Amino acid sequence: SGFRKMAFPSGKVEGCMVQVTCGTTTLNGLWLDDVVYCPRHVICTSEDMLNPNYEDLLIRKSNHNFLVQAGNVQLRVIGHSMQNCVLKLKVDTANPKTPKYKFVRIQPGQTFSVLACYNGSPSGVYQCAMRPNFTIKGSFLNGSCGSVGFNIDYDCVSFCYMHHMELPTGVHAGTDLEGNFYGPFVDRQTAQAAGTDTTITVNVLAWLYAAVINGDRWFLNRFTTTLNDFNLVAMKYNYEPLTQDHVDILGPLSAQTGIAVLDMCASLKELLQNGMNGRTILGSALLEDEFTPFDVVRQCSG
Amino acid sequence: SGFRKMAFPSGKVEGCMVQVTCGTTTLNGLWLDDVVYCPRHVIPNYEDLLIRKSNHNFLVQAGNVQLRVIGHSMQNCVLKLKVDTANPKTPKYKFVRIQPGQTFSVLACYNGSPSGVYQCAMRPNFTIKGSFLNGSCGSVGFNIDYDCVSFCYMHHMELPTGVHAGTDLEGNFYGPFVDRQTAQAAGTDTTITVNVLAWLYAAVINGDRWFLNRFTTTLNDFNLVAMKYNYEPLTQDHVDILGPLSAQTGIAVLDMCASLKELLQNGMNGRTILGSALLEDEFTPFDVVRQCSGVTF
Ligand SMILES: O=C1N(c2cncc3ccccc23)CCC[C@]12CCOc1ccc(Cl)cc12
Ligand SMILES: O=C1N(c2cncc3ccccc23)CCC[C@]12CCOc1ccc(Cl)cc12
Ligand SMILES: [Cl-]
Ligand SMILES: [Cl-]
Repeated sequence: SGFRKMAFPSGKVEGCMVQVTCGTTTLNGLWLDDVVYCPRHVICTSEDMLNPNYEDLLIRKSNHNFLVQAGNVQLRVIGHSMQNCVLKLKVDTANPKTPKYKFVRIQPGQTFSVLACYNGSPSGVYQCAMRPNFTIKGSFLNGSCGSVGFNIDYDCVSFCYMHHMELPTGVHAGTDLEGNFYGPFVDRQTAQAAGTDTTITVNVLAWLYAAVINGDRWFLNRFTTTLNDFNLVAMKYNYEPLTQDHVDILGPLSAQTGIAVLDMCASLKELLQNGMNGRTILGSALLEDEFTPFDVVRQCSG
Repeated sequence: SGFRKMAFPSGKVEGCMVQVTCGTTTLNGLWLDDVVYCPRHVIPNYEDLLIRKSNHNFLVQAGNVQLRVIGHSMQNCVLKLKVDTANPKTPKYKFVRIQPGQTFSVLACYNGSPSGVYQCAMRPNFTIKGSFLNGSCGSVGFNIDYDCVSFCYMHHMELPTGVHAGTDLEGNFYGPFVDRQTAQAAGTDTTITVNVLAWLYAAVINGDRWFLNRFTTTLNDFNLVAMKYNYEPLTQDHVDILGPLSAQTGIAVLDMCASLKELLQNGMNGRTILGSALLEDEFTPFDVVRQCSGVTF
């Protein structure tokens, strides 16, 4: 019993964190096999952050300009290439702590763990979700660039995010491990703004199922709804549309609790109209949207 | 920017998690040097039950390798299984007993394998509001200081309200609990006041100031109000501990106490603090400073 925001154990990722210094800029790198991955903005100077030409800046660099430190050992950079917004620094040593890994690009609503690092050293681990506006509400200070987002599947680390930027609203933007940004963001200091954020509906429903599995039933009602009527109500509360894929994904939780998806949707509609009335669901006075249907099943059943 | 419930990096502890099987019971053990620590309920008169066991009854598995048990002893509610091999991954560690209101990270394990890490606090009623299923016994709570892991908790049981109870690494239970199936209940819980104040400072540091007011209060008047809302008494030690946060934000502790008094008597009124409609009490003043300054391990 109990429902907590749970991160994946970070050990497999801690053994990959290195410090990358280029000139005055110091950030974190991900050392996998003989390659160190890091944000390409590590090459940027003061005069070139508004409109940097990364291809131009990188051609002027040599391998010895990149200082890579793994613990108290300096790694030797023997090559460098750029792949979208990520810099790939070929090094002379393969990381002995390299785990079984994959590079995966995630979709909004998906959750992951973040190992926040500064100077190549892990300082904390927390759970995040890719917001529908492609930002993440992280906990990042200056020096955390290159910190990674991941999930673990048996013994395989799926790297899904690398931190690059903080927007003016205090939210965060970054890329997958192939350097492709999530969202319409660019690694430039030009005026950028996070779009209006919306609640991840399928995740709120999964969390209501988690509450039912944990004994909470106060929010349940005798009503059902059509998928279209639910979406018409949901859109007015800035909730993401619920698709047939979402309904299908919620199937196992619906079978386990005996509450049809559209039946739980009618509970959510009521909660949106009424609020909680001094009550909590799983120790929260707000509807939690950073637990996916897959997280709920994993935490509740195994 | 940003404030998250953050756990310590779990790597140093992952390298210590092993599976302990005794008869039909399978749970987790902590392998430090040549000793595996686990809840004694893996084997009630525990001296009588243990005397009937031999070293070969305890099957200890570290990954896909079986360790050989060469001795066994009991220390309070923890079983210490002496093994032939010292854990090469043994980090710099201490066994520390924590106080209510202190926070720590839990590495939830099943079958000796880590499945998740989460941050939690030792409630004033000595329970933890964890997330544990059957098979998680022996999962540990810890803090990291520099390169030293301070082991502070080992999971033993779930109370009927879904909250959890356990021991320090010396086998002494937190709270008035016993490791036996009998009538046990978590006592009435209270809010960790110093932690709520630290979290209000974290909100100020992050730009959230709506709850601030011009008022101040005496420590005694604040304590009279706090007692009425099932909040722990705030001591001069707590006020002193909140000193650096008070200096950083320019808001005196008793000034922040007057904000908390108004939040208690009036509510949030549709507003939130750090994305929460409730007053969060599982961040200590040290956690807030650590997160709002980026201390690494
Ligand atoms: O966001 C950025 N940084 C930060 C990243 N994460 C958390 C931060 C918390 C406080 C201060 C800065 C933070 C550090 C690197 C540079 C920068 C500065 C702003 O201009 C840009 C524009 C684009 C890009 Cl890709 C990066 C940046
Ligand atoms: O609590 C217990 N278990 C559990 C521990 N943590 C999370 C659990 C989630 C669901 C089910 C059981 C859980 C494991 C088995 C032993 C047990 C069962 C109840 O009787 C007692 C009495 C005392 C002690 Cl020390 C342990 C137990
Ligand atoms: Cl995805
Ligand atoms: Cl302090």
